[PDB]
Amino acid sequence: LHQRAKIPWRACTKYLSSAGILLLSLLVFSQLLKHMVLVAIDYWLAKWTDSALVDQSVYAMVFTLLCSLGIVLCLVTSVTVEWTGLKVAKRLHRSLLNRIILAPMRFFETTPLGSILNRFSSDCNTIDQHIPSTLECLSRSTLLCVSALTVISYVTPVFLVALLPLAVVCYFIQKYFRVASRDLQQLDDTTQLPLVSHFAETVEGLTTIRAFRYEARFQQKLLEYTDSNNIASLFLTAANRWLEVCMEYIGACVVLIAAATSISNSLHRELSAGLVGLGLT
Amino acid sequence: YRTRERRARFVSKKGNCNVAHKNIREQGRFLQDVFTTLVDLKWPHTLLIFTMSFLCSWLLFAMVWWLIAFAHGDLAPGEGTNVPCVTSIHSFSSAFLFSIEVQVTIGFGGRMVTEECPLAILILIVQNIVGLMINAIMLGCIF
Amino acid sequence: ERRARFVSKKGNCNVAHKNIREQGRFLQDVFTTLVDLKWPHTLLIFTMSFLCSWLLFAMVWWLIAFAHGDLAPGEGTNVPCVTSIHSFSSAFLFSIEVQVTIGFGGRMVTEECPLAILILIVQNIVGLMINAIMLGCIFMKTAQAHRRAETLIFSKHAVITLRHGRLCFMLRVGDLRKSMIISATIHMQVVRKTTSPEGEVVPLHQVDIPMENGVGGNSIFLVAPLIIYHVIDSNSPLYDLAPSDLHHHQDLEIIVILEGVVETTGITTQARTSYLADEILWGQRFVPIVAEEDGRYSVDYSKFGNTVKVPTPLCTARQLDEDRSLLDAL
Amino acid sequence: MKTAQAHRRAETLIFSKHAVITLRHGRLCFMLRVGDLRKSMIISATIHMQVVRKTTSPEGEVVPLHQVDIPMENGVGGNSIFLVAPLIIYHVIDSNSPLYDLAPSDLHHHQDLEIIVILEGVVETTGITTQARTSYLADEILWGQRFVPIVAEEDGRYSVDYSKFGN
Amino acid sequence: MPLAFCGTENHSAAYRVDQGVLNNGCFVDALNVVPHVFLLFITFPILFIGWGSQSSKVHIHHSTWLHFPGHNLRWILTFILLFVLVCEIAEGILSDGVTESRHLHLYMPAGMAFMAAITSVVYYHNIETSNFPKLLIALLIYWTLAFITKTIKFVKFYDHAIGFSQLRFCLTGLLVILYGMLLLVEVNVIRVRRYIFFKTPREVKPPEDLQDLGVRFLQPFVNLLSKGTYWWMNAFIKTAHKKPIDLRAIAKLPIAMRALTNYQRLCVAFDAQARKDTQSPQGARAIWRALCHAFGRRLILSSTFRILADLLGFAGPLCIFGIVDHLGKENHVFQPKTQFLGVYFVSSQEFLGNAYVLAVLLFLALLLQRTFLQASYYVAIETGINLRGAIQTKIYNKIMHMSTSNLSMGEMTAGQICNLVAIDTNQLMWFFFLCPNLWTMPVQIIVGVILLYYILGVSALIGAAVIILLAPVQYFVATKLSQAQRTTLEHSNERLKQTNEMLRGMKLLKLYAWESIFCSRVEVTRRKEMTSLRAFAVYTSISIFMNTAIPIAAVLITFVGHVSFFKESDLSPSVAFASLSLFHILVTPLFLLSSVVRSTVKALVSVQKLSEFLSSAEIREEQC
Ligand SMILES: Nc1ncnc2c1ncn2[C@@H]1O[C@H](COP(=O)(O)OP(=O)(O)OP(=O)(O)O)[C@@H](O)[C@H]1O
Ligand SMILES: Nc1ncnc2c1ncn2[C@@H]1O[C@H](COP(=O)(O)OP(=O)(O)OP(=O)(O)O)[C@@H](O)[C@H]1O
Repeated sequence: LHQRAKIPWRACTKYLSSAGILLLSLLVFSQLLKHMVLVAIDYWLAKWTDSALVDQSVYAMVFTLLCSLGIVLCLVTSVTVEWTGLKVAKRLHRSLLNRIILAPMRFFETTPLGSILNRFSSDCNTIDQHIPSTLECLSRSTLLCVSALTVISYVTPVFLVALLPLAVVCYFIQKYFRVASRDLQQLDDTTQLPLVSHFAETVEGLTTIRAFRYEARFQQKLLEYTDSNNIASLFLTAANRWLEVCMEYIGACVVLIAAATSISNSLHRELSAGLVGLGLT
Repeated sequence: YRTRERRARFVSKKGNCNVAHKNIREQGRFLQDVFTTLVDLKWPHTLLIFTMSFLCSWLLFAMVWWLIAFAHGDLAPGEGTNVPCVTSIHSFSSAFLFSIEVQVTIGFGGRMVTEECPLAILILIVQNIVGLMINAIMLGCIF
Repeated sequence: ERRARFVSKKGNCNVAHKNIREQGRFLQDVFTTLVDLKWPHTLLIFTMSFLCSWLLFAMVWWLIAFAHGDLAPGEGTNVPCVTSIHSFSSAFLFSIEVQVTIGFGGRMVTEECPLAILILIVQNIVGLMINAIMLGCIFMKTAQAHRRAETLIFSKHAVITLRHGRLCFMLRVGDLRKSMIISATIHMQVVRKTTSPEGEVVPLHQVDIPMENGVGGNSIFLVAPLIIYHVIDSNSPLYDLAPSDLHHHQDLEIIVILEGVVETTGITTQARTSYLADEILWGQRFVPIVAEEDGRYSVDYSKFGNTVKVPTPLCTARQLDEDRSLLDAL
Repeated sequence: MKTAQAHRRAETLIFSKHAVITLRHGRLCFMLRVGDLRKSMIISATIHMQVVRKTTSPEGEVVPLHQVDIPMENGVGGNSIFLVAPLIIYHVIDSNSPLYDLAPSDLHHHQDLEIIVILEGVVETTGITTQARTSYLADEILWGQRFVPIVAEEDGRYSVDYSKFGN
Repeated sequence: MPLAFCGTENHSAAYRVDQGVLNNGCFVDALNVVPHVFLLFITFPILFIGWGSQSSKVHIHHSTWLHFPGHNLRWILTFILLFVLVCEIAEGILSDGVTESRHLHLYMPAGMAFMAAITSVVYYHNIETSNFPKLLIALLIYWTLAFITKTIKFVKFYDHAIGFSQLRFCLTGLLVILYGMLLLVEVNVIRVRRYIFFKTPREVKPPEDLQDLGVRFLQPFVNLLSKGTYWWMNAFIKTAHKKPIDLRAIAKLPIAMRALTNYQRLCVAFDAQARKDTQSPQGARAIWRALCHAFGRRLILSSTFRILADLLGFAGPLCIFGIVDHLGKENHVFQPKTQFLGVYFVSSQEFLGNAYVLAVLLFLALLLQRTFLQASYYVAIETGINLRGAIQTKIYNKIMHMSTSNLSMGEMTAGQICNLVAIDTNQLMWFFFLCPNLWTMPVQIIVGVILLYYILGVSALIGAAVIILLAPVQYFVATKLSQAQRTTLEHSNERLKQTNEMLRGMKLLKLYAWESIFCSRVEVTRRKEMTSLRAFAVYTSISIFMNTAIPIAAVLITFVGHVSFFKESDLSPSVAFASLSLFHILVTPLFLLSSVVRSTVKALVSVQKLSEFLSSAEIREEQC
């Protein structure tokens, strides 16, 4: 139960109490607005190519506006996420500094004194330097999937009949992976901390180890320390490879299903091969 | 929590020895005792093997009867100038039904075995011997 | 030269029966012999029994139609004895149909000839009898359990070592399958060309060996590999096995015979192995094999026959009684 | 059930024509040879020996055929025997044996004595338990004769010369 | 109008068997169905006994295996065979659409083969896990029987002069080779296992590393399909849901990936290097040549998969171009039309003109590309982990043999040698991850550029140049990103080391009421820290913009430029939407090749730094 934690409660604490509402909304507003244009530019290209294949007109200025809207929105979304990520990072650190200073000494004596340090160096680093980057790519990843799935569904409405059976399998792959990926990544980090310390202590006391003629054992410890580090990383790589193969046969099954229905709907409902291309690319 | 997880049992309260073997270097002796294995299987599995062992036998010789009558040339939908190798074989459906009749010994007699096909007489011998041998082996497993 | 084995490592007694004053007892037990045959060999007897039976009555049906005048070319005025018999090939096909009971019916048995009615009676009685014979033999072949003994496993070489002071000829026997051998039993025998004070010479004397069971019996419960040891007391024939004479050309052999009814079929089986003189390692123990899992045990059959070195006296068990007695007296 | 009959398998279990009484390990025993002719085994064979002789209790009981069992002098006490080669089945005449007062003088024909020997055991082929039964009247117990050795090692294996089975 | 196996057309005259049965174009098709129904009915009872028993089989709980000689050559042929059988199905269903009858003999013989081929590898695998080669006779008969019947069909095509111009002649000819090669694989099993006829079988035992109960990363030894799809991980992933993953679950790593095993190979690579070549120093080139010897044979395999996955990646744009172009034609009444008997054999160009054919071939190509590509990552990664494993040992083995001189140990403190394992080794380890990229990303871009020129023309190259022209600026952005990152990295440590003193003497800092004074030092240091982080946040914000706005800019310039400057075509969905996929395919290597170069630049420093440290002062007189 402790390991099973999707952690949607931690996201709310970050955004509501540290980011704001003006900056948070413009982050969400820009993301939906940016990918709405990204669909439109592809969609408008299909209509342009399909109709211009000899009312109607030359699409020599409208396509520029959609691209110009898309290019500018990329700058807006990129700046807003990073600017907001800066605001959360800086003001959260001030809150933590104003708390530990205004805190009783009983907690400091009781605490391992590394719990405060870790939540000050390791945790503040990930919040400051990674969330502003991971959040931007996380939203763009899930919005591109939403953007892609919506266009495929619109081109071929018969696809979403099979999407629900396919999405459920996607959920279970996206379910069991996180349970293992967290555990492997925790096993990835906690196994390399003893390795670097072991190197440091051998350099600290090199004279003593050779004196006892204990270097035979310490090398065997290194092989035990290194092998545990590698086997934790090998499983992490396999887990990523297990996800990536499975989440690409699902994507391949989509391509065949989308292509099959789109071609048939281009022969009977007369899709006119325009939306078929968008259904494939 | 591993301190108070469970205490391994030697045999459960209802037999069912709670011991799991490892590194079994099997050399096929798992399946070499086929007739012991077939009995060990649960009844619903036995029904599937009972069904498959007979459906496959009927259908293996269905392809034989269909092909023999194909090669003989009495499959052609025309006047019966020749004497058919096995009468009334018109389609593979008739070839399948005739395979049921021979092996299960129903013998309706609409699809007879003619004397004018020395190859078909051999298969009628083979199907009966395989049909008798499958039955006796399957009866023994059931008993 | 070579040293013979009384029974090989997989049973298969290497004894040659010679000068058998055979009274035909080999063939009197046809039903027992038929089961002892290999499966490919059984099919030949299975096939040739039916194929001859159809062909024996193929000649009868053809002769009956020949004598009755049925196979005379032309649509004769007479009613055919058996309809549509116009060749021995037709007679062969009709022979198959009656005995197998296919009964297509293009070749009926008419009511005209009474001889064919008798032959139709004879062929059915023969068909039911032969089929009943073949069913029984195949049922006992399907109930064979000699291949179950192939899954009963013994360690490659046994050991003699220390256990609770005394000296015991330890061993290991394992069961690979998951089914049980109900009411297991272990008999160990020492085979040596033993002479007697009276002057007799026994070429291969089999002396039974106690199994050192808790209740002084033979019953064992085989679920995980066990150690079948024999405490070498004053009466044990191995009381004078020194480690020096454990070499190859030593007239010594331990037969181990494991018996018990297979739970699946109910057929009793035997598993037999023999440990020669060179297949006994003094002063070695068997590695711990049964580990514990989260909620079950675990048998590492990779370590089934692995033996480690263990300190022990290199003196005979007879000298262990004398050494203990002198120490106790002192 | 007629096919699984083992009455013809008991015929291939062989007993010598006459048993003998000789000395063994400083004692007096009643020896016998039992042989199996077929290559298959009889699983879990067990052999019982009984003395059938009209024995009267001192209180006045008259038992026309009193069957008193006899120990097999096995190394473990139990009666189980592993029969592949012909085996000398010998009963040691202890202070308890009913044969404790037998001499060559009273071993003639019209002697009220009989030794029954019963060999049980299941067939390793059909799984059917069988029985081989023989009797040895007094005259058929040759006092003071030993059985010849029958097993001689061949080039690589053993060999039982069945031609000298009852010699 | 019932279902007729042969042609029901011409008053059902296709069953006539004059002039030999083998000359009946349908009967030879019938002869090719028996070898498959024979196996489909021989193994189904055999497999179902196992599957029913597998429901209650416990020996397979931790059982071992032994892949038969030719396990890899069996699966690679089977997948090739499965692919070609799909092509025959596609042709068979393609030809019969013109006739009034079904003509089931065109594809059902192949449709039965595809089922038989799948079982032939399920049946083979069940005989591989249970080391019982004797059952391979049924498999051996199938390959002998299928090869003979198919060859008779192939030669009979040549008698009627079918010719290679017909696709069915090509696929039938191909099937003879695949069936023949699969036949030789089964015979080669008998040669090495020696189980049918030879008196003394040369049995093979499972490998010792597999026999361990403490080995649970069974990737190195599984069937070739599970080496690609990582199927064996399924049980471990499910176990993670109930039992949390600790060092108990992650068991001892296999022999091939053990640090001691890798260290032996690295020393042998060094020892052979100093034996074949008599070179006094151990420089950067000495190490670089050492690693290639010890890990090239796996690095090449990773490159081979990546090169093939890169080429198969462009099958998407070609299928998109092919599918839509066929749909850009109003005339669908026209159909493949050429005859030899009346079966209407279809040709090559007509086969790849049908829209449904290309979608299926796209589906098959996607499975290969996305499986080769993933297998390319694992081979590259596993080699990288082993390179780290064999270099940490070599560095640690150098720690034992180094002297403690004040000129030596007074210079390289423990921090200097700690960063060597953490920073210097990881950037070298991460280089072996991305090594396949620099050999192939130029290929994928060049192949992308070569065929993007053909798709749209010149305007695609003009637009794609913007991607290429703005990439060097992106290298400048990434470099300027890291420079601002070290400023924060150095400043965070200074503030974190400053507060470490604050949090260490807190009692004296709280009983003396110094908390207010000391906190202001942290805030002031943070402000000097936060300006640096703001610069880093700027460059990572600009990095995203160039990452995502350039592809839109590439398309915007390409399509408007095509209409305005070129106007050479109408930009049909066949051409326009084929190019959109190419831009998506090319952007990922184009805008990530900067990182591959940067890692290679960093890796050159790491090996240079590692080689400088590895030849420092040693504890002499040890050998004497
Ligand atoms: N894991 C196992 N699975 C099945 N049988 C086993 C296993 N381990 C041992 N045996 C059986 O035990 C006997 C030999 O065991 P032991 O380990 O002492 O010798 P070994 O050198 O492994 O034998 P061999 O070379 O004959 O296989 C043989 O009958 C062998 O089949
Ligand atoms: N070599 C043998 N082969 C088969 N059966 C044998 C053999 N030797 C003995 N028997 C069986 O054992 C019985 C007793 O054998 P024994 O040698 O003691 O007497 P015998 O005088 O040879 O036998 P008989 O004259 O009754 O045949 C024989 O009657 C016979 O049934």
